Amino acid sequence: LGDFMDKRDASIKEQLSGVKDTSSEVKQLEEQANAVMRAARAEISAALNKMKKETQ
Amino acid sequence: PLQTGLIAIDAMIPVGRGQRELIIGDRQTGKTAVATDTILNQQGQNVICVYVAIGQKASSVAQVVTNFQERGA
Amino acid sequence: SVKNTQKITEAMKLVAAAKVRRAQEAVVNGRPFSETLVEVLYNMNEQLQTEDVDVPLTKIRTVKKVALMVVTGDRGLCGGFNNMLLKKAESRIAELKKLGVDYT
Amino acid sequence: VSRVGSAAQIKAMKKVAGKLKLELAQFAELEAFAQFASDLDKATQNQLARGQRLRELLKQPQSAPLTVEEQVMTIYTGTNGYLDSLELDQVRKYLVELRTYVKTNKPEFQEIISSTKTFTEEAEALLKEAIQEQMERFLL
Amino acid sequence: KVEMLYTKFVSLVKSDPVIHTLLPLSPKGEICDINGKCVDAAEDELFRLTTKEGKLTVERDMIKTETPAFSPILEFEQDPAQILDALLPLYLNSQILRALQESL
Amino acid sequence: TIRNSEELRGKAIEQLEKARARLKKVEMDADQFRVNGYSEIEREKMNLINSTYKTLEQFEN
Amino acid sequence: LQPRIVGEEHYEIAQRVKETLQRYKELQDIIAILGLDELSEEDRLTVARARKIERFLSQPFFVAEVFTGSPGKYVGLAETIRGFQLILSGELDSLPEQAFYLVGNIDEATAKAMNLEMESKL
Amino acid sequence: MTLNLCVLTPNRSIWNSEVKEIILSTNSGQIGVLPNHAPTATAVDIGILRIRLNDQWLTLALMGGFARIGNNEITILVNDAERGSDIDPQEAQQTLEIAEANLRKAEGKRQKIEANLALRRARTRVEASNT
Ligand SMILES: Nc1ncnc2c1ncn2[C@@H]1O[C@H](COP(=O)(O)OP(=O)(O)OP(=O)(O)O)[C@@H](O)[C@H]1O
Repeated sequence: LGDFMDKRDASIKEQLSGVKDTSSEVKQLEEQANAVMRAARAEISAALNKMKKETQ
Repeated sequence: PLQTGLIAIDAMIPVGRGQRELIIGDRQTGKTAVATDTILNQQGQNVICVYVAIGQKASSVAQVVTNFQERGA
Repeated sequence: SVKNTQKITEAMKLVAAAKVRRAQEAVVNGRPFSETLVEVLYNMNEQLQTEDVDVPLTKIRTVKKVALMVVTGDRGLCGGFNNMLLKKAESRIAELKKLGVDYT
Repeated sequence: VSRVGSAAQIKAMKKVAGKLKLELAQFAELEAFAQFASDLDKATQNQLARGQRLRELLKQPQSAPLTVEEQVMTIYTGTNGYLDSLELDQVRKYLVELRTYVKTNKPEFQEIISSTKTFTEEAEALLKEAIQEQMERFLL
Repeated sequence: KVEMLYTKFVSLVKSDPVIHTLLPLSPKGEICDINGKCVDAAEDELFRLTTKEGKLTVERDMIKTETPAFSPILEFEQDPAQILDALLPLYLNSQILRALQESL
Repeated sequence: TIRNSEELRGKAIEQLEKARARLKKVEMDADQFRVNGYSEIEREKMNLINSTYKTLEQFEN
Repeated sequence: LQPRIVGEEHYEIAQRVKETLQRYKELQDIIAILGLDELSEEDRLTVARARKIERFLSQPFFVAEVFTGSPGKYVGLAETIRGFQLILSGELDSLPEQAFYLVGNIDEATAKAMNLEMESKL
Repeated sequence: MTLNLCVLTPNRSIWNSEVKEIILSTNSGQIGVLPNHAPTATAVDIGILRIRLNDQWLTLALMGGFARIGNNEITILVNDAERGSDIDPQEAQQTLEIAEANLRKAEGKRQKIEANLALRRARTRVEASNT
């Protein structure tokens, strides 16, 4: 019965460390979306400045 | 209408066919630029621009003539 | 005349900026006093927060009257400063005359 | 001053620039004595952030006039307020971006503005979609 | 009751007169509100002058330093209630002095 | 504590799958606009050569 | 002095020198007279670089050799552009202020700065 | 080794140096503090301080305060502080007779304090002006 108490709190703390882990992955994934999106716009801007200077 | 190709003028102080618009301002303030913008905005319409430059500098009138010739005016 | 008034107004602006610089040091000339005071006041209450302290400065008189000291300056020309102080003064004495507080 | 200004001005510019003239007079009046009272008032702070931008969009380079559709579009986007969150340093780059975007991508707005000679709401809707597209393309 | 109306250094652009209660004080080394909100969470003290441009502005510059711990066993003389009754007038004088200096 | 931990892990891993979808698809829009803006700027280069050769011919006339 | 007459980056260099000078002009009774209470970091960079530019602008003349002891040098357009491009964008802040005074080109100022540092080790 | 003194006023700091031998009043009695003194908070009332460190004594006049003796630093926080060689002797006697004259109008709770304050204040002016 003490082992089953440990199993109850063990499942619960497993869900708890899992939600901390997925929250870390959540902030990582959202900053990765922002990074790749703003970075793609930065790529396009730098590329257009380069090509327009060259053709000019 | 006869739009001068300016935002402020053609926006809130309009100028029509037959409405005298005195362009009153000091020296080296941008009035000749206003008149040249008005003239260059008539690229397509039936607007036969006439322009007289009383007692203006030779470099000024020659430069504006060059601007007119390059802009297809 | 308008030139002379212009230059003396710039003059009083300069000396006003100077005395404001002085006042920011007159504050730090009393800050360590303040913190050495209030840390004693607060953290030393742990031996006295049990017992009844019973200071007249901390005593609760039955709330009847209020004194309202307004802190005004002595120099003129300052702008809306003194009149804003008087306006908050008379607004508080107007707010206090409906509750029946009989202010001084 | 224009004696006969309203008579020759077309209705598109009227219905898009009456509010601009109002808020421009209002910005010129909020300009002086600006600090002591209206320091963080929401109406005056918004009118300042959209009236500094009013003069920003009211600027121009010499020898580069803008025909009527560009004028109605550039003034509509200033009257609605889709630039208040943008930078004051980057108003005009977004301006030429939206200008050339409607100049290339959208071919219906020019036809509607030329034909109707007024501010037709279908042109307004397609213009609004193009403005939101350029808004996203520049904020991101 | 004795309460106090004085100004502060919020901005050169906005002077705001606040009506602070003085004489009935909470013992915690704090001031309170006229209703007892304890506004001393809004201390924001010890400005200094600095700029970003030509005009000279305020920069109220939130909390900088602090040095409390306590003494573990004081075992003082002088009858504790009377020690704190003797300490309160200096603190009240500190509040009055800071009020007049911030008004100036 | 059982139901709180359960619903909390569930909603947060759901938010993680939504963040995955958002990341991948906004990256898809990025890769779309990359090719599109490249075609656009090189079209602008052809516009540039057309305009400068046109004013060249204008000076020739 | 028009951007689309003489060069946009030239006009930006000139306009930024005018902006830094308009900063220093109004900041004179702010920091240089009374207050001086750490005006800013970005203001201190502008004040230091403004004094650098004010040393840098004046230059030794040809005809003033026998007059007030100044050897003669000649400075071009793009050279002045690059000199103020270096000084405005904050790269040569470490050199002494009088290393820029009474000098011609920017490389000549850097050479004089190294001579004064060889004096500073003396 | 030598205890550190801090005579303080709300505006300025008069004394901040050290001292090896003092005599200071408190509210109930008075305490004398020599080096290596245990932490003892001393509620000093209106009263001068006799102060000695490799010299003959000086009076440092105080007018109501409190002193938190820390470890090797004693924190004397007073509202009015000065030295007895600065407050004038015969003008302190002037203040003494002025206070003892104006005291006899103490016929109220409001005026008992602002006349007994005059009494003890003039007294603690003279006791430093003489010493
Ligand atoms: N919108 C503008 N953008 C950029 N530069 C401008 C603009 N308007 C005028 N300028 C510049 O200002 C200068 C003066 O313009 P303009 O000649 O129109 O004023 P002016 O009063 O007619 O001068 P003046 O009568 O002394 O010849 C011109 O060199 C022009 O290039």
